[PDB]
Amino acid sequence: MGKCRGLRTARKLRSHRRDQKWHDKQYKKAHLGTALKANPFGGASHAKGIVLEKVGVEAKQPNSAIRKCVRVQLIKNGKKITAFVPNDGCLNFIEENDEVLVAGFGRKGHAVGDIPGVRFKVVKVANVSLLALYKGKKERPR
Amino acid sequence: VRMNVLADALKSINNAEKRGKRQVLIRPCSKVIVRFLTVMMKHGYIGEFEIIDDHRAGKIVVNLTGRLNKCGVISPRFDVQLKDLEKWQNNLLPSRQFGFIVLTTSAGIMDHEEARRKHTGGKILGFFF
Amino acid sequence: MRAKWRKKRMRRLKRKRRKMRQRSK
Amino acid sequence: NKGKGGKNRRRGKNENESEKRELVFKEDGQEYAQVIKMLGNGRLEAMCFDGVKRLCHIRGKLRKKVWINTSDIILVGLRDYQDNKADVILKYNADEARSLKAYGELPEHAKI
Amino acid sequence: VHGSLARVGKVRGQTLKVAKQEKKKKRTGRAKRRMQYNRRFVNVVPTFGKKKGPNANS
Amino acid sequence: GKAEDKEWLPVTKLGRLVKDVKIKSLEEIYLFSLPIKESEIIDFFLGAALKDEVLKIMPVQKQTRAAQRTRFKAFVAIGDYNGHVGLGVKCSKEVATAIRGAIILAKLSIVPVRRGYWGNKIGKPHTVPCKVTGRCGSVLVHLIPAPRGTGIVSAPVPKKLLLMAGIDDCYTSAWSCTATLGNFAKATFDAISKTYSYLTPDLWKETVFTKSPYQEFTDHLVKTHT
RNA sequence: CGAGAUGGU
RNA sequence: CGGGAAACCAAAGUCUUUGGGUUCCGGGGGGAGUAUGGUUGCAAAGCUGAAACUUAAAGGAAUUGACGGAAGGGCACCACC
RNA sequence: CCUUUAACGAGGAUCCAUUGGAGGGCAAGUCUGGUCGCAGCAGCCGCGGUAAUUCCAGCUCCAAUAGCGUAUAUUAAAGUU
Repeated sequence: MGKCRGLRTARKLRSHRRDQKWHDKQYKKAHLGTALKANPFGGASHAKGIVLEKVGVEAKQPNSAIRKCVRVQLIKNGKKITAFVPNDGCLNFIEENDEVLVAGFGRKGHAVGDIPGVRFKVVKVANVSLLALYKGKKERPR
Repeated sequence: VRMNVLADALKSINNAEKRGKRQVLIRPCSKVIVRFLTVMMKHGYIGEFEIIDDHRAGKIVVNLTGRLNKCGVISPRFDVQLKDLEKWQNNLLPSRQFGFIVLTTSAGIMDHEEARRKHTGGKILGFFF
Repeated sequence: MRAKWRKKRMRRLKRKRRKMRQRSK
Repeated sequence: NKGKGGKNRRRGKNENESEKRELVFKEDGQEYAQVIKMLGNGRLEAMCFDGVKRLCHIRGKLRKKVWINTSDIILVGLRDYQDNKADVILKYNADEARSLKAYGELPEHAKI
Repeated sequence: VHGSLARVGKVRGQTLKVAKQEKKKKRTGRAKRRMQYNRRFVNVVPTFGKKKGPNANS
Repeated sequence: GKAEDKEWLPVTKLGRLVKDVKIKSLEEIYLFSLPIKESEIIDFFLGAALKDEVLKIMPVQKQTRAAQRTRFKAFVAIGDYNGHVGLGVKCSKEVATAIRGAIILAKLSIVPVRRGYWGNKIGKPHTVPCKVTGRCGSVLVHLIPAPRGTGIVSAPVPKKLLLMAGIDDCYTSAWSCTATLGNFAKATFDAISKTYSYLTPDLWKETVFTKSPYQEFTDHLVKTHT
C-alpha cells in the first residue's frame, strides 16, 4: 500500500521495479538463459532427427486409447526426443533408421491433451510431407 | 507529522460537503489557502468566508452552498508547459464543459483557462468541479 | 501434525547427507 | 439372479456371462497366455505357450468387469512394433480352458 | 475383434468407398457475392419467431 | 378473441388519474418521483414504440432428499431508442413464464436518460453529459463522452442497453468479473440511471414549486370515484 | 467414558 | 457514515469523483525453504537461497442437502420392557 | 517487358479456384452409410463401450479469396509489474 511519491524519488522507483521483474515466471526464463540451454531445440522452430523406435503410449483417464508415437535422435545435438504421429494409419509410412522433420505441439514446451509427457509432433518423412502422403498426392521414393 | 497544509484544508471541506453541513472550520490558515479559496468563490462554488486572528497562524470559517462535487490536490507540484496542459485536463476533469485546474505561475495563482489568455505555464496545485 | 513431521523427516535426511558428503574429501 | 459381492450398488446392468458363450480361438496376430504376476496400475506379466514372456495391459472394455488373477488363462493381441508389449482380449473359464486343450489347441504346459 | 488391438489404419481401411456425384461449375468473384446478396436479402419468406438456418435438414 | 376495451381497470390513485385526466406524460410522474405498480400505465404513454430483448436464460438449482430441483431465470431489456430504457429479471419452473414475467418487471423499472455534447452545441445532443460510473457485485462500469460519429466502444452486453437508451457515441471501461452477465447488466443500468441526478452548472438556478397531481385532481378522485 | 478396522458392479 | 466477494470493520471509512509523508514486502499449484557457494556456532543448527522437470486448477466467503461413536424435544409390538 | 496496331481466338459437358470448417467459445446440418472406449478426433471444456450434431466417407451449407493453414520469437488484450 505505501508507495513513495516525492519529486526526487526516481532512483528508488526505477531500481525497485527492476528488482521485482525477476518474480514474473515468463520474464525470468527468457532472461536467465537456463531455459535456452535446457531446450532440446537451440531456439529453433523445427529440427531434423533419425527414427530409433516405434511405440504406443497409453492415454490418461477418463478416456481409453493407444496413441502412436516415435522415439527420435536429433542431428545437431545427438539428444533424444519422443514425438506424436498425426492422422489415421500414418505410422505405416514411417519405417526405421530414416530422417523426420519435427515441430512443436502448439503449447510452447508443455504437453497437449490426453498424451502423457509428449511435447513434439512429426511433420515430414524422408523429404515428403505426411499430408501429401495421406491425401494421395505423393509417395515415398523407392 | 503535518507535511502539507493545503491538503488538510481541501480534505476538511470535502468531508463537510458530503455530510451536508452548512459551515466548516480550517486550521492552520496560510497565504496559499486564502488565494485558492478566492478562485473557487469567484467562479461560484462556495460562499463568503472570515479569518480569525489568534497570534499563531490563524483560522478560517467558510460558508457552503451545496454546488461542489469535489475539490483536491496533486501532491508533487509538477511543472506544466502550455503544450502539455491538454493531457492534464483530459485526466482530471469530468467534462469539457465545466470544472477547473488551479496553477501557480509568476503572474500569480490562477484558473487554467486564464493561463492560456496570459500565455504562461507554471506548477499544479489542485482542482475543483 | 503432518507438516511438523515432514519437517522432522527432512532434518534427519539432511543430517545423513551432511555426514556422508563431508567424509569424502 | 445370485449376487456374489455384497453392497448397495444395484445401479448397474447384470453380467449374464451365460448361455451362448460360443468358444473363441486365435486369428492372425494373437496368442494364448497364462498370467505369471500381477502388477499395479492395470498391467501384468504373462507367458505364452511358445515361450516369449511379455508385459501386458488390460483393454479399456475389461476394466472393473472381467477380473483377471494369477495362473489364469487369457487371449492376447500382439503388436506389429514394440514386440515386448501386448493387450488382453479375453479370459477363459476353467470349463473353456479344458475344451481348448481337448481340441488340441494348447500345448501340455497350461494349468487348469 | 478381428486381428490384434493397437493395429494402425483400421477404420480408414474398413470404410466402403464412394465416387463424387457432382457435375456443374460454381460461380467466382463478383458473381458469387451477387448471388449471396439476392438469396439473403431480396426475395424472402417469413416464419414463426423460432427462425430457421440456411442448412436445416428436418 | 377480439381486442376490445376494459382489459384494465385501475387499483391505485395514479392509475385512476392516468386513465381519465390530463396527466400528459411520464415526465410529470418522474418530477414527483412516484412509484409505478400498474404495467398498463407505460403501455398508455410509450406503447408499441417499446422494443424487447432477451439477454440470457440461465438454469439454477437446489439440492433435495430425492433429486436436484431446477428453475429457469430470464434477463430482459426494453426501450424506445429515444431516452427511455428498463431491465428486469424473473425465475420460474418453465422458460415461457420466466420471459413473460421478466417483461412486466422490465416495464416497471423504466428511467429517464440524460444526453449532452462533447464539443460545440450544434444540433441535438448525442452522448453522455459527463464521465459516470456504476457498480454491482465486484463489477465496475464507466462511461466517457465522445466526438460526433464514433459509435459505441464497448463489449456486447453494455452496447445493447446503450443502443436501446438512444445514445449514439460513447467510450467505455470495465473492471473485475464481467463474465457474470447479471452483475455486468446491472452495473451498466446503474451508470445509465445516474445521468439525470448529477448536479451540473446549468441546473444551479433556484427551483419553482407547483401542486402534485393528487392535489390538482383532489375532487375528481372523490365526486364519482372509488 | 470396555472393545468398534475396511469398501468391484 | 461509508466500505467489502462476503464473513465483518468507526476503521478494514474519507478510491475510476483514482496523488498527506515514509520503511518492509506478494505475483497460478508443485519440485522447495530442497541442491550448491558464502557466513555465524562447541554441537544442535540459524541466516542468505536456485533450476531442470511437472500440472488445469489449488484456494476464500456464503447457500440448500446428506451425514456424526454432537446436543434438545416427540414417536413405533415390521422397536424394546 | 510495358504501351500502340493489322490477322486468328468462347456456350459452359470449358479458356473447369483454392485453403480450412459445420457441439460450445465462433459464421454454418438435433441429413444418409461405415466403425463400436477400437481406429481416431480434441489449443481449452470435451467426443467414441451397436440408434456418434464431434472419428471415416457422400450430399448440403459457412468464412476469407489468388490465396489459406501450421510451428516458434514478439507487441496489444495485461489495472496479470
